[PDB]
Amino acid sequence: AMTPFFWMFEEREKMFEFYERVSGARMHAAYVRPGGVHQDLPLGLMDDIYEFS
Amino acid sequence: VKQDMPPVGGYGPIDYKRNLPRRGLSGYSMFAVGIGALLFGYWSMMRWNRERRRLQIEDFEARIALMPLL
Repeated sequence: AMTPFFWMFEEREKMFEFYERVSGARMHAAYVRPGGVHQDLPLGLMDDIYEFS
Repeated sequence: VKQDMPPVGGYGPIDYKRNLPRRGLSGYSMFAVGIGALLFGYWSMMRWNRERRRLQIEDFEARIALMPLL
């Protein structure tokens, strides 16, 4: 069954865009570091997270 | 200060449980529809096959009339 692959890889791309907005890289964020995280969340990201969820 | 914060009233409810519709007719309904279609097709095929037999008999008797000259 090869249709749900294309059905949800755009949602996977949306979460890749969320990674892009929060860290600067689509896949390899290097965002979580010892001591917490590396950078704070940008303004307006959480509304996008809420809409997608 | 300004920072990424949820609003004063918070975010709205988000659906997270399964929602299947549950749709279509009852099985008796499709069984009755199929049986009725079967009966209608049987009746129409019966009538047309009887008419075809009559036409074939007519053509055969025309052939029998035409035979002696040939």
